[PDB]
Amino acid sequence: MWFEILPGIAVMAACLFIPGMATAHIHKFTNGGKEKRVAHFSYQWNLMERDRCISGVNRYHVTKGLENID
Amino acid sequence: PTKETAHWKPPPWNDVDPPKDTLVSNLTLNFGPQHPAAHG
Amino acid sequence: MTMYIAFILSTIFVIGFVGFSSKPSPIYGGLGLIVSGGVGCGIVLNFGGSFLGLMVFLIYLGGMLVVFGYTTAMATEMYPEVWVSNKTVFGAFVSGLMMEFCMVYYALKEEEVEIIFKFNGLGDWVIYDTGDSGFFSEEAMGIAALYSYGTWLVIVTGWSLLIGVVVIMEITRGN
Amino acid sequence: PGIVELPTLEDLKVQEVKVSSSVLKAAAHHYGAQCDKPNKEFMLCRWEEKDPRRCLEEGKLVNQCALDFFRQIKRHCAEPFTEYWTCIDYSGLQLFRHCRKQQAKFDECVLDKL
Amino acid sequence: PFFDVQKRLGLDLDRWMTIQSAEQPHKIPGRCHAFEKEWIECAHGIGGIRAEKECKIEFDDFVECLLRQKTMKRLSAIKRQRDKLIKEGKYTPPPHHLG
Amino acid sequence: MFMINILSLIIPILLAVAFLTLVERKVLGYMQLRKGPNVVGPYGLLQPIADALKLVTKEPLRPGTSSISMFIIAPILGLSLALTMWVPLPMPYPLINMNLGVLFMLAMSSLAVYSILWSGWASNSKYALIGALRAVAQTISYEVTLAIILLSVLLMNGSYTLSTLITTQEHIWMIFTSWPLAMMWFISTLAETNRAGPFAMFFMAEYANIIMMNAFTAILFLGASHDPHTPELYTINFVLKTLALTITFLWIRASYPRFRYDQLMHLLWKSFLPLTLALCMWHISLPIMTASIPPQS
Amino acid sequence: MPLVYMNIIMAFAIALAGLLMYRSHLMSSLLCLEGMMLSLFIMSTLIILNTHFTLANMMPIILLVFAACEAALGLSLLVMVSNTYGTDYVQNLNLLQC
Amino acid sequence: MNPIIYTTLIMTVMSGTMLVMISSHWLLIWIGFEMNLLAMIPVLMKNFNPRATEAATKYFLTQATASMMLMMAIIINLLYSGQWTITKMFNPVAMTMMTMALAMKLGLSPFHFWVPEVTQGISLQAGLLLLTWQKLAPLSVLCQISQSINPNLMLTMAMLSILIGGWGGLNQTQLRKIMAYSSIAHMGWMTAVLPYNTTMTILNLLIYITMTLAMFMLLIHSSATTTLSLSHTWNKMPVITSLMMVTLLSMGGLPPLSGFMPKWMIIQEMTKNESIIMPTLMAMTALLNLYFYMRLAYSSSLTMFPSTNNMKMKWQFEHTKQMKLLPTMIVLSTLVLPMTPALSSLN
Amino acid sequence: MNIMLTLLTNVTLASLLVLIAFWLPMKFFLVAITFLLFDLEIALLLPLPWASQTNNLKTMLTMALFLLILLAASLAYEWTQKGLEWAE
Amino acid sequence: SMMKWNRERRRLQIEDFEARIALMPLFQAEKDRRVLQMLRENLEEEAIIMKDVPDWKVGESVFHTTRWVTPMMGELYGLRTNEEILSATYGFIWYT
Amino acid sequence: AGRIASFLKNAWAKEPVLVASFAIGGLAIILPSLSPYTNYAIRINRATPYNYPVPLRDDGNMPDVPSHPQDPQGPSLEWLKNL
Ligand SMILES: CCCCCCCCCCCCCCCCCC(=O)OC[C@H](COP(=O)([O-])OCC[N+](C)(C)C)OC(=O)CCCCCCCCCCCCCCCCC
Ligand SMILES: CCCCCCCCCCCCCCCCCC(=O)OC[C@H](COP(=O)(O)OCCN)OC(=O)CCCCCCCCCCCCCCCCC
Repeated sequence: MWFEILPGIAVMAACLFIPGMATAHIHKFTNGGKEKRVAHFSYQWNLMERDRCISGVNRYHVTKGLENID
Repeated sequence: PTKETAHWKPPPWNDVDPPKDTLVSNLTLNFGPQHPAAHG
Repeated sequence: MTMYIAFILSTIFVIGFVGFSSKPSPIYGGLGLIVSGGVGCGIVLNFGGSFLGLMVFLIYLGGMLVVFGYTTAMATEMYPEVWVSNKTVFGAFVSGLMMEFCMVYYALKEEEVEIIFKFNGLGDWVIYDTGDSGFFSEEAMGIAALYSYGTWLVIVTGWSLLIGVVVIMEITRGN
Repeated sequence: PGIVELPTLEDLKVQEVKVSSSVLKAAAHHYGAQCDKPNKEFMLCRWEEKDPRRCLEEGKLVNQCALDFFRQIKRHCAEPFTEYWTCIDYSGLQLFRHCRKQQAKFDECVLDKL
Repeated sequence: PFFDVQKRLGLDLDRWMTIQSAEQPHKIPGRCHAFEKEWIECAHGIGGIRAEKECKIEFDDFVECLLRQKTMKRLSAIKRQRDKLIKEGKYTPPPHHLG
Repeated sequence: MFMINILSLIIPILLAVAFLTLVERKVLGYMQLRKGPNVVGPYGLLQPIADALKLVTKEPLRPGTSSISMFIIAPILGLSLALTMWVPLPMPYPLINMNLGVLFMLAMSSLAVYSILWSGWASNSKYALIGALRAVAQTISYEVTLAIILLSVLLMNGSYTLSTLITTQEHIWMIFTSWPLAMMWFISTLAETNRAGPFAMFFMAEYANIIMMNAFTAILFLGASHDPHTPELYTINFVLKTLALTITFLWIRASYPRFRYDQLMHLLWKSFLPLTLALCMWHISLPIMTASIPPQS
Repeated sequence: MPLVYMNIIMAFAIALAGLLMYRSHLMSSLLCLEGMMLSLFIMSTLIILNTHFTLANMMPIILLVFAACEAALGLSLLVMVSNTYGTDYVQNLNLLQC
Repeated sequence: MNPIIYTTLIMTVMSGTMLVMISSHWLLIWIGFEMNLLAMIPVLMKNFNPRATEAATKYFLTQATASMMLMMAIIINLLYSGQWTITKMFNPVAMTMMTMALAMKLGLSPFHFWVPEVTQGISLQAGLLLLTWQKLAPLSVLCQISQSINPNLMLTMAMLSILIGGWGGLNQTQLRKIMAYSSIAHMGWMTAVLPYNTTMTILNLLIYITMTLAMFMLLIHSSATTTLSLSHTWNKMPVITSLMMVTLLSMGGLPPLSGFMPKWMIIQEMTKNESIIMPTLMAMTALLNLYFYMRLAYSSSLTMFPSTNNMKMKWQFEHTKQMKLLPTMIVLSTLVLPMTPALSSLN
Repeated sequence: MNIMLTLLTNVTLASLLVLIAFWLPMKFFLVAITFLLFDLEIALLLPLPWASQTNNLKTMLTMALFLLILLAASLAYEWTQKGLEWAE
Repeated sequence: SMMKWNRERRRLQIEDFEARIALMPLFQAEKDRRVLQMLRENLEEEAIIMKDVPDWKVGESVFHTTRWVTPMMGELYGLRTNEEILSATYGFIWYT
Repeated sequence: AGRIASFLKNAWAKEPVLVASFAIGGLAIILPSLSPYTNYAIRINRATPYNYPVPLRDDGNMPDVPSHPQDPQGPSLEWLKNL
């Protein structure tokens, strides 16, 4: 009967699965764990620019905390 | 009247200019015999 | 170099304008300005016009540009024209592009072209300002005031568009 | 039609707080309530004096007071802060919603220790 | 307006947005808010033609803010001399110029 | 690095669209007392490739009356705009986190009419132009319903940011709150998708569009949950939901006769539109009536 | 005044000339009309966004909703003219010579 | 046209004109112009003859173009002053563009081309509306920006208008064309005094408007469109042609008829502004208007013309339309000169 | 940067996909205008989600409901005077 | 159910915004020093680059007013490298 | 009575879609007028701060405004925390 559609849809299922999968992980790879900080408004953007300038390595995704001040 | 206006006809009295001739677009269509709905 | 990217958007905007203003086939003239419609949003987008830029694509590009292509698809003059068929349009085509290119070169040479208005050909990024926009998008919060401060335009626009409906049917009614 | 007078580097070289955005937002509420004495003064100066050059002294003082509070909590439960703020950045929009448990692990120290 | 009904009826129909320095949504200030406030307050109850002679430097200040033509010419002069100088082996930008 | 993701957003879709054709035939197979393609590889798995591999090998027979410029440009945009459609989809974290993704999604959906109009006008055939004339009139007709429906449901989200959609649904699927609009949208996406030589690309475009429009409905109404520490759970839930909706597209495509042209517009203007207007009016008053207006930030 | 203002200024100017240089097609001229007001649309946005005139952000939208609205008449007179004469040609747009 | 649909269609046309006169925001002015354009084409389209489609077309393309150019006069002024109010305009070319555009809405320079042509195709009653009600809104803007107008621009435009309007009227035989040509001529008088005190423009507007309602509505009751058709009217309606002739000299402007009311004060005002060649040309070429005025007068009532036998039929029946408000339009058009100082009320 | 890249790759992939596919081997008009006239009115109606978050919601309620009323009235007018009835 | 959840998000927005307005005084102070320090560096270069020009009194007041005016972002970075002007101008508009 | 009953019966028998749309639209037009939560809707909308709370100068005569942000004085939104 119909269980033969599953091989037909499974390929598309896996094929449709990669984009969301790929975006999920390389964002972690590019941004080091945390997601790419979304900037829907000016505030989140200049928050990011302050982070990038304060990192010193010129990378927002690198975060420095209480250890950074003495 | 001048040579330029020696042919300008006066406007129609009812302001309805002579209607244009037959401008119908009765398109002719062939629905087959290749059309599947034509049944071969 | 994306230093002068808005220059690139600005110049290709007008060459698209020269295209249809050269008066080719209406359908080919239509596509000649949808590209200009497409690039114009880019200029607004690069300036921060998210909603206004997307308006060009949605109501301008995806809206009434369709029915004009639709109208040409109705009329269908006994031969649909093309830039190739007319030789005068080619003469105007080259004239517009050359006139733009020379003035651009003059504009980028001494930055003091006084045609109609005196102006500076300096970089497009220069005119921008500083200061954060907070959490509110000024382009979106301003247009949202149409229902708060635009208490008059909605009345006239709503009345006019309804008046737009009656006039359309009445004149197309054919007595 | 005049000279644009602006301050010199001597008054501009001030100690700067060196932390990431998640550090600020994680302790923003507690910092806002306590470290407020210079913040209101500097903010009031900016609206009233309307001259960014005029409020330089208040601008350096609020950072200094923020430095005081930041090292003050370093005397205290920094590790609960450390785990709290290192989980805040994980969110794209940096919401406290996914970190309430870690938040409680942070406030309860300053709740009684301060 | 020709027959200004707003003044008699005391209702606002277009004055709310006719200038950039009036009340704005969420108190968002316009770019040249300070200069418009100065120019408008410079010329009130003074005359349509007295403003073009008295409140001139206020208007010139405001008109400069909105176009910034003179600043644009100023920065162009700065940049023109900059690359006219560095190209001849003259003064080299400090480290903070290039980052 | 970004280039990898863009390819990683296009290649698997193209493979998925390739295998949609096998799905389109075979899920209709046992739903027809049929078996579907089973001779071309195991369970017809090679049929996606086979059809996508033989069509390109055929010569591109273009009539001389057809202008080669438009006859090529119109198919080109028919896919390219349909390929950027997939981009702002809030699959865990979307590619471009546009603050106005809904407008970006719908506006590019408004340019898919140009592929049909030009490829029909350039053909210069009496059958072709009336077909293009029919298709352009239908799609632009359902455009007004598409936007009004979106305005109603999105009003309870907070802003046109597609990334905010997941947060809005969360606990409850938003189909529960706008089911009268849900079937309104599902019929609308069916009509726009045109689904009740240089051709494999067009079929791929009109089939990628089916998956996305189904995916757009999936993210809109048939929501899900997203754990920041395990986005893969949201991935599987999302692809499964849009797969089922694509199956429904196939389910009804083999369950109904066609719509006559007059009823095609009668259903929209005289039935769908006035009901859509009321529902939009309901969906704007209600958040105000209940003080449940979502935050813009 | 930068080039972004200027480039679209002559974009209107060539559009203004285009509508004022009827070749044979009023449809082509009509298509020149809305492109011409698009130059108005973009200038309106450019100035308003540049100066942060917050309340004036409505105006560019409502500029579209009337120019496009009158464009309906522009087609509507055209769609009726093409009936009696059989084409959009402005050469036949001289029946009212007297 | 359904009478209710016609009724509201005029209601918006007046509303659009009203919006122009009662607003200070430049953008609202453009809406008033566009809305008026939006709902007057159907008024021209009432009869739906191919001639009307011709004229209704010609009007739209000129009027739509004028609105667009007017719209940049808004944005360029905004671009160079950051203002939206109707005040002393703050940019030279922006003022030039608006004046060049507002004039086209009225028609003084060769922009006048559409005015006669548009009047010919469209009906007589729709003509009345076009020549008397529209011509208020474009003048409404001008009276408010007159302080900033380049004086040496409309004066050439007004001189060109009065010259061409009078010049062509000699050669016209279709009463609609004569009426429109005279309107162009009188509109030259409108704009000539405009840079100076605008109170005289309003007096010219009011006097001319009432003066052309009388001219048109008598023509409507005659149901005549050609000079010969008006000539035959002596038989059935001998008095109607007589009032037509009384309007004609007031049309021309010979005292004591109040058609000389506008011209007199224009000369008086423009003489106070050390302009004396300018009035002389206007008074001189204004005589050209009187020429074809007499020609139409000679055909109408001053002489008699060969009628037709079938006209005896019309003798038995009486007119049905009640010529609303007409009996005082004629009176307020001719014998108003003695009550001259009322212009002080206008300002 | 990111956006210009995204609108670049897909069009390039489309162009190559046709390269391998090319070198390897009144009433109908009337209903459209009605769409345009309604299309313009939905443009006014789009900014609603941000409009709902204004301080004076009462004025917003009247106008947002007003615009949809004119949507209905325009449709109802066209319907009752044939109009939306497509000529068959 | 949606009305309850939406009220929570409004509360969550309040908590988010209350975090921001506490952060403003420090951010305003930090950006205050940075913008005019960058301006001073601009005029320090201005003296060197405009040493030979006829009467360029370095530090001209653009406007007749004496009150401070926020600088145009054009002559704020200026001399800065290509990438700095790129990230500064179309940074937020292009980041995504 | 009978007139409206027959007419409504007539409408729902021939055009169920139309009456449903009118009922929903007609319903939605009146709830805000007597809505018991719209008063809350403006209150919470006015309680969302987008801009900075600008301090005002302290010279006495204003005991109503608090000194510290945690001070008892000033408006309180316990209703916001509850509804
Ligand atoms: C307090 C509550 C407030 C809100 C209450 C709202 C009112 C109650 C609900 C109203 C009815 C429901 C909404 C409207 C739906 C029908 C609209 C309509 O026009 O119907 C009549 C129409 C037409 O019915 P007709 O042909 O009998 O004619 C009806 C009347 N005239 C002639 C005027 C049109 O029905 C359809 O169009 C049927 C569907 C046609 C398309 C073919 C595909 C159908 C696929 C169905 C299966 C898949 C469903 C998927 C659902 C979504 C899943 C995610
Ligand atoms: C400024 C200079 C002058 C400008 C105006 C000049 C006008 C005439 C110029 C020549 C015109 C062309 C040539 C003649 C055309 C004649 C037109 C006409 O219709 O003539 C025939 C017509 C027939 O008359 P009929 O219409 O039957 O009416 C008779 C009176 N019931 O005749 C008529 O209809 C004539 C109607 C006459 C009506 C007379 C009314 C008299 C009222 C007297 C009131 C007295 C009050 C006294 C009070 C005292 C106490 C205070």
